Amino acid sequence: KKRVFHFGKGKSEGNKTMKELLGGKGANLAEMASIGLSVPPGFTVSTEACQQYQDAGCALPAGLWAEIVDGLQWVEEYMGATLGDPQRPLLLSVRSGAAVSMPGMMDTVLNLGLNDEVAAGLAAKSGERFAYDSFRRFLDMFGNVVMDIPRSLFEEKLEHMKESKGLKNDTDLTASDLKELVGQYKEVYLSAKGEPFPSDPKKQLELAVLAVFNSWESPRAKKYRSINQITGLRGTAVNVQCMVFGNMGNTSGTGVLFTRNPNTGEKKLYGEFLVNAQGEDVVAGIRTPEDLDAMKNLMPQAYDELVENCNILESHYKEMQDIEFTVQENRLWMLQCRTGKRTGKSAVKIAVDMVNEGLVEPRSAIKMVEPGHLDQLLHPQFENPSAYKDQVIATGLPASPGAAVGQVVFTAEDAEAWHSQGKAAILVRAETSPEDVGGMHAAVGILTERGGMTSHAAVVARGWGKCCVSGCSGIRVNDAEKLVTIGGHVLREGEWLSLNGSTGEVILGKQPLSPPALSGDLGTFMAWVDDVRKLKVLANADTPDDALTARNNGAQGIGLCRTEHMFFASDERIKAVRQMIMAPTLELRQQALDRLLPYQRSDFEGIFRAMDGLPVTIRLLDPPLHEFLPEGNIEDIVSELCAETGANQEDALARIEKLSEVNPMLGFRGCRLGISYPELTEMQARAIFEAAIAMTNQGVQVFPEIMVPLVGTPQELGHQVTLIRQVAEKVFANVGKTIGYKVGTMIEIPRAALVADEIAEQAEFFSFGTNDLTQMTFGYSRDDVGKFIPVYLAQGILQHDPFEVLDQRGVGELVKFATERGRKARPNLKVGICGEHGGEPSSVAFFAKAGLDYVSCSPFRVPIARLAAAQVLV
Amino acid sequence: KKRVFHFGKGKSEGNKTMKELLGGKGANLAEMASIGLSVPPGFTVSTEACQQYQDAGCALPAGLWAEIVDGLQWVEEYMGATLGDPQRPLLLSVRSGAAVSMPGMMDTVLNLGLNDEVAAGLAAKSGERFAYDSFRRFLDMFGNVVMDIPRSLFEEKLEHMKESKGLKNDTDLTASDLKELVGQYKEVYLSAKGEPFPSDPKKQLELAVLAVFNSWESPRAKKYRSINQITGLRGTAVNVQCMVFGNMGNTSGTGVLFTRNPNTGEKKLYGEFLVNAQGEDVVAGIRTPEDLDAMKNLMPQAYDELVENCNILESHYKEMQDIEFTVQENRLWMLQCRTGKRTGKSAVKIAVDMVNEGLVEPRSAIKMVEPGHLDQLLHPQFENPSAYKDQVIATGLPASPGAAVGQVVFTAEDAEAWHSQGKAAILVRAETSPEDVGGMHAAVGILTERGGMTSHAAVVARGWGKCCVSGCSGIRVNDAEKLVTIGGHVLREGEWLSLNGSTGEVILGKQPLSPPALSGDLGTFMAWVDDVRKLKVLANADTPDDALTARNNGAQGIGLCRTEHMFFASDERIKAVRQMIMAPTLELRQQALDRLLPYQRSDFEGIFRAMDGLPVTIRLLDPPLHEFLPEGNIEDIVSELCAETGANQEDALARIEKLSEVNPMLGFRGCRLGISYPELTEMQARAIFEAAIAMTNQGVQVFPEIMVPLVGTPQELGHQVTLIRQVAEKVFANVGKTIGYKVGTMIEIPRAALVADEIAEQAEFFSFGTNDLTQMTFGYSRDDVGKFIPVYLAQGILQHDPFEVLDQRGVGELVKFATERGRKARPNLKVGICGEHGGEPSSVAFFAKAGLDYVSCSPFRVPIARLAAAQVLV
Ligand SMILES: [Mg+2]
Ligand SMILES: [Mg+2]
Repeated sequence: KKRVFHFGKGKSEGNKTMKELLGGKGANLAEMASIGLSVPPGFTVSTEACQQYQDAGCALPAGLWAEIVDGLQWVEEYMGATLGDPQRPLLLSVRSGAAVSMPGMMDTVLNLGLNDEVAAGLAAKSGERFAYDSFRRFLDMFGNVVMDIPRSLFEEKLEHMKESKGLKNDTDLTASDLKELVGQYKEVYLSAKGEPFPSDPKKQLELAVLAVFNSWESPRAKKYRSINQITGLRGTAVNVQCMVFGNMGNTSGTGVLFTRNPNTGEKKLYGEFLVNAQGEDVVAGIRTPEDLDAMKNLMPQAYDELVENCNILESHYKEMQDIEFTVQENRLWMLQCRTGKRTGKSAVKIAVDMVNEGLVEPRSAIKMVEPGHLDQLLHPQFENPSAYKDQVIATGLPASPGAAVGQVVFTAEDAEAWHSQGKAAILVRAETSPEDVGGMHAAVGILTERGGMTSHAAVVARGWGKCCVSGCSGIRVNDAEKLVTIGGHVLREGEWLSLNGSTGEVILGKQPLSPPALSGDLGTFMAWVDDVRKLKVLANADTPDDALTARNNGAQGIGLCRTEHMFFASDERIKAVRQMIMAPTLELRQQALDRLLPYQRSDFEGIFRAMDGLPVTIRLLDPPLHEFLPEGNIEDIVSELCAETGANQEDALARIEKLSEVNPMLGFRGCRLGISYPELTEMQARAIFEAAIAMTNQGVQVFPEIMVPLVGTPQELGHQVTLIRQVAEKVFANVGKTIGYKVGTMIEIPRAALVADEIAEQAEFFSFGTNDLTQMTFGYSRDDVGKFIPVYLAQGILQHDPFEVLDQRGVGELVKFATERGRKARPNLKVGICGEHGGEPSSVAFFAKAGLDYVSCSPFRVPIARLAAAQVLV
Repeated sequence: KKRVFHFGKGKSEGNKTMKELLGGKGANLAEMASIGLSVPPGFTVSTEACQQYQDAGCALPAGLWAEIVDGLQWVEEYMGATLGDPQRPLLLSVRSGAAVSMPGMMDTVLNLGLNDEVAAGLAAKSGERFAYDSFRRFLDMFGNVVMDIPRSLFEEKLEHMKESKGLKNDTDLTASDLKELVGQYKEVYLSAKGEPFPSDPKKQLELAVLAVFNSWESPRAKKYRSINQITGLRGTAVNVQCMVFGNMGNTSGTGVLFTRNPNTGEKKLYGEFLVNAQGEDVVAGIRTPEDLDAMKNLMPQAYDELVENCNILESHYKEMQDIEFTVQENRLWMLQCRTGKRTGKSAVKIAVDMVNEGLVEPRSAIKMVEPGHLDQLLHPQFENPSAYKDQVIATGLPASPGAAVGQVVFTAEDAEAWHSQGKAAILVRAETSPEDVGGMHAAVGILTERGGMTSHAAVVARGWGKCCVSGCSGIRVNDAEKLVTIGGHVLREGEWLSLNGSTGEVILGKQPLSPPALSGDLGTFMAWVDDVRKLKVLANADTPDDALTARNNGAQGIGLCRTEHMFFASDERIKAVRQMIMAPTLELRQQALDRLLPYQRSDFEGIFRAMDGLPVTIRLLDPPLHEFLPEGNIEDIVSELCAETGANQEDALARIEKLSEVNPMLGFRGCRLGISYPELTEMQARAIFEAAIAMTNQGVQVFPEIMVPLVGTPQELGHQVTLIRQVAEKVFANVGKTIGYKVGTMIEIPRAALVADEIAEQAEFFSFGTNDLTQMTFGYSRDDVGKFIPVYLAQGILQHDPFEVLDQRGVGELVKFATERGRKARPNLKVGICGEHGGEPSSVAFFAKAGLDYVSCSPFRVPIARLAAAQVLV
């Protein structure tokens, strides 16, 4: 067969590889039939037949029809039913389908082959009500999709019926009413077309075939191929398959199931069956489905076939399946099959079980768990979330995934108090500012009134993998009365509240939180992931606790420890930085600097203790100094600064003005500051090495790395590196001990990428700051472009927000260029990236292909990065 | 001669091309002697002799000394004087000199060959006072430079003399005192060295030679060659030349002159002569020089030789010369010669005259006028600035070159009032802000108290080529009493004041301003410049007047007309922009937009009228909208906004907050704004084409070009270009006429350079915004990096400020890449640059070599750009 290919259980003319000719659906049907699946018989008319059709002036090419007839006879012989025969009726389904997804194609046409006589022959076992209802629908469907008759013309007839009979829910019409409606519908053909409904089944088929071919040249189909650049294709195929029913007595039925539990992964058929009826019934309230056992009970012969079909599906497709099947008088029929959707929990278990069952190897199992699946297992989740549907009192934005349960509080201070007592608090505030960070961190969940997916609470919460429901308009926080009205409900300080950051749901009361996992499957799965990936995955952390959390998540070290964050850790430390900034003499400045030394030395010791055995990369002071000044009205900033440092009103104002900048992103900061005030870098370097030594003397293994930020020339880097090495030697001489360490730089200035070869002579490693690199490369001030990014995305100007998904064409090109030039100068140059791009799958895949050595992201994104670093190689 | 080369008038063993062996000075001596110049006889010991010396363990290589003796005998025979002979004495000068400039080399040693007897033989015609004084100095010089004897040891003897005699100005010592001092100095040799001063002339020479060779390996010489990467050189040469005197009677003398007037260029010897004496005398107050005629009078034979020497110098070196000469008993001797420094006025005249005299061709004349020379002729200048030395009452920073004379005023408003009456005003203010721009522009000169070379007044003033003296600390402006105290002096409103922006001088009264030129030489010179250059030079102008000024300066069009500047032109226009911004409904917004239309349409008509015949490139709204908001306390900004627009306090504050940004350089501006509010670009495009048509109907030739700013993708550009073309066609259809025009883009985002090929499919021209490109490439916020650039420059981290001198290695690489990729996509793509780099010589040279089509700079920088665009090809 060259233009028409039939198929059936264990028989098919085409095979799974003919996506071009048979089309995706046609090729898959051949595949399904070829492996022994109980698929109803049918045939496919090649895409080549469509092309010949279009060229011949949209006319049916010579010989084709002869083949189509050849194919149906085979189907008729296979089924033991003939087209247009009331005693042994054969109804057909006609579907389109090209090689790739394609809109504007003819919609599916069911029950083709009906007429007055066949309709009565169908009412025989399936009943009059259904037979004539199907006939009414078919006349409409076939009439509109094949004969191009407006739907309104038919509904125009049906409405009058119930408008006179007295109903609106068609499920109320009778067999005779439908018979009468069949008569009215046929008049529509005569009125609109000028000729009667084609009662000859073969005429229907022919018109259906031509309609599908014609569908290829539909407006939407053409637009898509020109508004989504495509070519070659050559046309669409037509899939004709025999119809089957489950309403032909108590020996028939329809059902749906997953070859495995989509929620837990348990290896057991999960679904439901409906005896003597079809899917429609349920939707109306006409019928209520049972569980699969009813099928094993009433139809053991068909059930056994269902099990063999399921094992064959998993055995051949190597994947859990979601299927739709029908049992027609003890005979099982496999209709639609597709990879089953599932929870992360289910995804990991199924992947591991299939490896243990010897169905697939690790390399393939890795592709069975999507980043989205793995992320569900990284945050807390509710046991039975369905049981709280009535307790839900509001829905806000799902700013940050995960379930949280705790007592409501209204200040960062109170969330901190709760945390200090080892208790769970839900911080509820109008919106958050950098002043609530401590409390936001202390709470188990955050709920705000204003702000969207990019508000302060959402962003910060996502960075910690902490549950957060944002922009929940239906809430009013009464700071003064210690209460919050949520959806008219009043919650007072101390009462329990639940939050689902994945849905944005605000649940009243304390819902159960799913107990921790004991399976061991995630551990097994992740071991295969770690075996396959070449990229190392590090974490960005600034405190001992985050370092520990990163390690428990599998981080191989810390790629970015931000020293400025360490000073923002407490009011006392911030005040200390301010004292240094306001110091009126060099003696008090050094005195203030010395205080910064213990803080730093102390924090690194704890960080080094937590990362015992792993490299820890510390970045020097990054922000401009004004970021350490209090915020608010100039009057209050001055008042506060004088009270905290001793400066008088005059010098306080002068200094604030001197530290003010027009574009703080690109001013007096980073190495520019460490170069102009070398004592700053000497202080931090001193703290790093003394902490490193002190821990090494306690048996801790320390691999310190110092990163110089915002370098644009090799001279800036060489200056800081020289300073760092001089301090290293002094400290090692004073302590009488020496340890290894590396000095490197953050590559975030476009110029640094351009002169990367020279910068590599001074740097032992490259740490890409793609966030800032993107800012400078796009000339985008992330804090301010939010005002037009949405417009750019909606108008097709941007495909993705460059700050979330690495811009491979632009920013990525500078990343590749810098990596190549740096490595030519220093062959063993370690190159990596630190930032959210280091935790975003498509970006991680790019970094892997670009040849980087590692990525570094937030502690809870680490497992996601690991997963993505493996999948790109598989 | 292989290691020693003699030379004299018309005789030389070496030639001008042996810079390697003879060294720069040695080769030039050979050249001078080779063309017939009356240079005293001498010889040069090759740099190869020095290398042999160093290798032989700093020992004199075999045969060398024999040659040195051979050379002096020749010199002795040439002069008819012998070394170490009191009756016919021969004194020598010993100088070092490698192939290239080299510090740490032996300092010049004069009068070598002296001793007791020769000293007396010298007192014969030159006198006792001089002979013994020279002997005292030589003992010290030779002793310190050749014998390494501390100077302190000698001054230690001289001081005691006057300390006992009773003087401090050596010019007071007598012949006998010096004779006695000669005795004391010789004791120093015995005390410090352990042996007496070498009285044998040949011993002196030998030691002198070795000292010079040794000088090559001096600390400073080595540092320079290692702290200024150099190699190959191979050593230094030694130049020995016969000494000559002009104090041997009234038949001798010394003089200096320029072969042409260094101030005006007049082709006449300009200098002075001193009869029977040497240069020293003048410095002490011992003698006062006459004019050159005294020489022609008293020594016609020598004068005639001087004229032939001068003609030979200009004829061979093709350049005006500054020389030092000595007449020893009727015999003329040419000592030092070098290209003469001169004013711009002189530079242009000399260059043109040498072409007319047939001495040089245009291509060479072009190199005779430096940018610095040409700039002097582009601004107003004082006639006789020396005559005002007593009227100078203060000196501030020379923020902007040019002379200005006008009446003192203290407000921008008053300078504007003065300008409106066609009168000259000098605006005197503490410092300036963007609010004084109108008055600053109206004044003929600006004087501020605070601020340096980068203050607001300095920057703006330089942009207009307007005279400005900045940071003049010695002034206090009494706004309330309409007066200013300058250096204790009181100047009241209306009194005359003069300013020299080139020196920073504040002159009391009204000094004469040099009358305009009538020569025609600058016109001639510039015609050769324009013939040679390939790059076109355009001007950046936003008003009809600046467009006219640009044209009078030779601009070939306007490469950048900034539309936002047009709105900042008056309070009324600014208020109109604010009304658009605060409009509460779309109807009032369009109403406000329409008002912006006449303003725009009106200004372009005037600009098009002024550039009749030349292309005019207009850039769409560039700044973020908040730049159009009033400045000050938030309370006043709101009050003012409500009063001017009708908004209430609530909506005013909300909108200000919404327009606020963290980094205004990279926010919601440029095409981002024109894309999100298309009506803005439709309004400006409409104004452009209607103005273009309206002028075309009046006989004006208009070549409008529209530039889209801040593009980072081809999609942003395509969106704006589509809008611009739709408006073009509507306007042409409404008016019933069509004209040509181009649409292009400003390339200033690094990413734009990376995807330049795609952007060229939409753009017909590329306009590089290197200022912003530099900002984003370096990650430098020009407004804020001033705080550490000075440190970077002093520590060698940066060679130049990237905003003043194009960073060829980094920014330039993106410029080359964008140009090449853009042109591959659109072969005839016009590529240029707009900004101060377009007026900076080294930057313009780079742009020319990079293949750009044009540069565009400020109106008064246009001639400088033209000049630089020619010199890089010559
Ligand atoms: Mg950064
Ligand atoms: Mg710009």
